[PDB]
This record gives sequence, C-alpha cells and structure tokens, in this order.
Amino acid sequence: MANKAVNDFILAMNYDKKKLLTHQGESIENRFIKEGNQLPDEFVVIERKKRSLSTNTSDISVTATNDSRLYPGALLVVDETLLENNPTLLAVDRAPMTYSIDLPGLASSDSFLQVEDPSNSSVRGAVNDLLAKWHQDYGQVNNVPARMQYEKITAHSMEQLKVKFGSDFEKTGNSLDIDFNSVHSGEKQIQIVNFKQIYYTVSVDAVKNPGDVFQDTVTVEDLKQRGISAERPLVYISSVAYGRQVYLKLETTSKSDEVEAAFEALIKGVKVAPQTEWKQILDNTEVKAVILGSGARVVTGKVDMVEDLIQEGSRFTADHPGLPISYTTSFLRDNVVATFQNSTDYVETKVTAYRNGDLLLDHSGAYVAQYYITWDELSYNHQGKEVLTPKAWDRNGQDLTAHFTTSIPLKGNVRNLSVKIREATGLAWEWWRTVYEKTDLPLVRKRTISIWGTTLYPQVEDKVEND
Repeated sequence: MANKAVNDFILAMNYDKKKLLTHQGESIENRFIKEGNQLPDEFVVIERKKRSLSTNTSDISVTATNDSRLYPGALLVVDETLLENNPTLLAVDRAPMTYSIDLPGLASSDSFLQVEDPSNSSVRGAVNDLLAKWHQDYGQVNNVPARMQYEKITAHSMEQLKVKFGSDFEKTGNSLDIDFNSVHSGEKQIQIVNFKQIYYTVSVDAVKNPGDVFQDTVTVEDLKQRGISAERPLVYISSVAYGRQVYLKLETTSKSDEVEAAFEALIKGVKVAPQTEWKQILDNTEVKAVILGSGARVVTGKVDMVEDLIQEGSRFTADHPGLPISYTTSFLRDNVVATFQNSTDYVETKVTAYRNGDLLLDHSGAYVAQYYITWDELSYNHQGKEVLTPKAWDRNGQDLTAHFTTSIPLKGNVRNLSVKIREATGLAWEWWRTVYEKTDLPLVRKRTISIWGTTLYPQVEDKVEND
C-alpha cells in the first residue's frame, strides 16, 4: 500500500553524498610571526604558523548524560542540528526492529533482541533486561575487559578541539577550563585526551528494504509534514557504544620540548624517577577531568590522579549499565556510512627555550696566554627577520698569567660561540701555540675551560656541566 510507495520514495530521495554533512570552521591566511624575548633565565623563541585540521569520521561522541534522543534506531533529521551534534528526532509511529549485541559468552540467538516499538525507554529496557541476565550468567564469573580507546591532541583553539572531538565539545571544553591565552603567549602547553572504555555495542544489522523500517499508519507519503525532503532527509542510528569516557586536560607551564613525551609516559603505567625533566614537567602539570558513565563530573588536581581515572571502570560489571558514549549513523537508502567532514584553521604556537649559561676560564699554566672569544646575540626584528649582533669578550687578546680565573655570562640568545686559546712558547720563530680552538660551541649550562702545564706541554680540560 502506502509503504510500497515509501520504499520507492526513499529510494528516490536524491541527496548529495559526503557533501550534505560537510561543515567548515573559521578561516585565516598564512602570516609569518616569529619573536624572541629574553626572560631572565631563558631566551624564548615563539613561532606562530597557520595550521589546518580536518577530520572525516563515522563516530559521534556523546556528551549528554540523559540521552532522550540518542537511542539506537532513532531517526534524526539531516540538518544544521545534526552537524552541530544537537540533533532533532522525528517521532510519530515506528515499526518493530531487531538489534544485535557483541557481548562475549552469548549464544548466537541470544545476541539478538526484537523490539516492538523502538523508543528510548523501549530499547533501553530490552538492552537492560538482557544485560541484567548477562551479568549473572557470565559477567560475574568471568573477567571481561572493556575495550579501551585513546585520542589526544595539543590544544591551540576551541574550534580545533571541536573539529577533533565533535561540534558539541565546547561545553565540556569550557568545563575543562583550557587556558588558550597562555598557549598563545608561549607560557603554557596543553594536551587534551579523550579516553573511552567500551563495555558493549548495540548495533542494527542490514535493512533489506528502506520501507521495512516503517509500519503503515499515518502520513506515509504525507511525511513531508515538517521538512523531510531530498534536501532535509532522514538518518537512523546504526549503532550505539555504551561504557565510560573521560576528557582529560593536561596543562603544564613548562616550555620544554619533552612535554608530549612526559604526558605519554604519564598516561601509561610508567613511573617517572625524580631529578628528571619529565618529573619536573609532571610536577608543574595541572590536571582537569570530565567523567561520564549520575551525570558528568568535573574533577581537578595533580598528575597522580590520572592513574585512578584510567583504571576505574576497566572491567564491565553490574551496578552500572554504562552510558552511551558514542553513536554511529547510516542513511536510510542503503548501507551508506554517514561520515562527518569537519575542518578548521587554527594558529599553532611553537615555543623553543634556550637556557642561559656560563663560560668559566681557568689559567694556571706556566706561560702567557691569550683568549679570543666571540659570539653572536640573536634577535628577531618586527618583520620576524633573524638578526645577529656580534660580541666579544672585553679582555680578548690581553696577556694573562697564572692564576687567572673568570666567569662569562652568556644569555640564551647567544649563537656561534667561538673560543681560541693560545700560549707564548718563548721559542724563536714559533712564538705562539694554540692550546684550544673551537667554533659553534654549544651553550651548555656551565662550561669550564682550564689550561695548565708548561710552554712546551700545555694541557687543557673542556669540562661540561649541563646537569
């Protein structure tokens, strides 16, 4: 009857593949800015570059504790509200649907549910009954691990993070209290980590006919009621992943290039030994977190809190059905995956710190010695151009005897450090002999160049203490 018209009507729905779900964020064009600022202990080089991030994915992350709309097999509009992950459901009258669940220990036939009139309470009711039986049958006498998924990203802008984690991330992100300002100023580095623990997945298998999803009751072709066209078409929820998920902000004041490594070591089981750079970074890291799966909670504190956050809910048991943490949609017409294409431009701030240092000289040789020590001071002008300003030790070329000592302060902007040391041999037609000569000397924390011995046999030590 009218459903035979629905089959071919939906099959006649002509809509643009991959394009109707495409959205793009804010835009900006390539502009070079590179500055160098002398902080009292470090020279800091900040480099900003236009970057783009694009994602194309099937999974939609759930941020709402109470679903109301995100039950499996729900039909949602393909609309502005869908892209922004705040969908609008069209509810009138639904036909029965079969579902499947991937729990281990379930005999094949028992993995299938048959729901009469699909709704939130309906489907969740079925699933919860099934689970109640499964926890006693299998769950409490077996050790079943949840499936674990990590995603992570360095934070630069809220739009970037929206593209990464979903268009409805902003509320959660606001709860994480992300200091984008300090990332832009080069004073902080921030990583966002999404951790998902999947207990089970309720999925809908292939739909033979597009009409099978419907009874025959009311407004069958008249379903053009409110905006259901080849321009504003329908989707159904192909699957919903249930479990627990955590959004984790790791925010450090370190300017080090070992931040990501330390964060990675932290997320894993690795315990970090003291007096390490990792240990210092993690000491200076603030942790914020949003836990889901009676609602979403905001916890805060130090790095040690991460372990627990990750271990909790690792084994699926009763006392919690888990909440929908993800869902995946497929178009009515065919097996078509509904992939969401998002992209945005963002400003990437890169920071490089150059530790200040000291060059110490000790002369205890039985000879006249001369030093020739030169370097460049690095600056960036207002056009971001590299400028090198030549500098020299003020006692260059002067005759020095034992026991001479000095300390030469070298800020982090020092480049092209050259040290040459020679001694007067007292020999006719070989008046000078080079004791030491190096160029491009690394600006370590503490370098001590000592010379001793005699005119004939001068000796030298180049001692590096970079701690």
